[PDB]
Amino acid sequence: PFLELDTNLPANRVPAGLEKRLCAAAASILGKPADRVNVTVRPGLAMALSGSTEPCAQLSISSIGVVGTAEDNRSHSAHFFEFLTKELALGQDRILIRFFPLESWQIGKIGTVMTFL
Amino acid sequence: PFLELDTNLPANRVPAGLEKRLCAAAASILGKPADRVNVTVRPGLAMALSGSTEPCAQLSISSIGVVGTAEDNRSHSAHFFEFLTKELALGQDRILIRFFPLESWQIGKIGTVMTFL
Amino acid sequence: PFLELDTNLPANRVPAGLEKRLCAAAASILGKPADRVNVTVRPGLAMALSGSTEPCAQLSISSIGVVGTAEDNRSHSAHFFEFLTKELALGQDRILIRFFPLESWQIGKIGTVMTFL
Ligand code: NA
Ligand code: NA
Ligand code: NA
Ligand code: NA
Ligand code: NA
Ligand code: NA
Repeated sequence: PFLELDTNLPANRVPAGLEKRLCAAAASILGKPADRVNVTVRPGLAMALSGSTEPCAQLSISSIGVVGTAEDNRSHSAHFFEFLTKELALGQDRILIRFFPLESWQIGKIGTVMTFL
Repeated sequence: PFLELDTNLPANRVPAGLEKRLCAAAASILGKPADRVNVTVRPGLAMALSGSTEPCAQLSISSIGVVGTAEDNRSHSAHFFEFLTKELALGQDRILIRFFPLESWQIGKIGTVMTFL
Repeated sequence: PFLELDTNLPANRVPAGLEKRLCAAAASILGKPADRVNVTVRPGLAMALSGSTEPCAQLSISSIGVVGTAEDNRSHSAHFFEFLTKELALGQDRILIRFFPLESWQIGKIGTVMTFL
């Protein structure tokens, strides 16, 4: 899975090690191995969420097969909100998530695409 | 709506308050409330646009229902170019926009997805 | 084409001029002019790739017509991995690429969309 987290919290208000802990969290939530989770955190940005510039965060989650239905994205959302509200000390009104299905031909790995791996 | 703005202008050449003013602009252009607009600005990046590294900016706009047609994206583009050229002191050759329709099952909010809200 | 490169290498470990050289590389690989290539590099991020926080990079490539098949994305992947492993001094295990087809109605340019240009 690919997770991208944008936040207006400065880097020194994003707990040390968050990107590693988000791999373990995404593994348990999405049912994929932690060693296939990719996380990118971009702190210190200028952000408004719901029209407001108080601390907030946006997460994007992309994966093959598991982020394409409303019923399973509802479950994934509940778990990622519990992880992020606690780690970032943010209320649930200050986080949004977007889910993006991917296909094997879209993923470049080791100089080829996943269709051939 | 979700707006993401990447620019190679340093933070001190992005006018104070831009992320808030972009919520008001996106509300009027897209016909959605300012308190449902989310803006992320990422300044100080290394960018080439049309092969050139002079100051530039890229905007991505994602929303349900309103960014899926050429005719209405033409109108949205005209208005967002007027806003960004003036705010960022950039010529129209130095900005590009991408539009991305979203569905309700893709948006995680308050620990569920918008399909159930 | 639009290329976005996220990396946990600090800016001073991303060779000067990379964004310009990536325009020339993408032109030859994708068969589009260098003056229609757009590159965004976001260094200094916090990243885990395959569960590990050692130096790494993620590239996203979006274009009309040329990034929609497994067979041609396999070729594009091979060439972009050769360019990035050498430029960033990274092993092939430390880079991933995602490919995203775009349509003309999604691209805002000069205050309109590409459908009308
Ligand atoms: Na993602
Ligand atoms: Na889940
Ligand atoms: Na967007
Ligand atoms: Na409009
Ligand atoms: Na891209
Ligand atoms: Na190629």
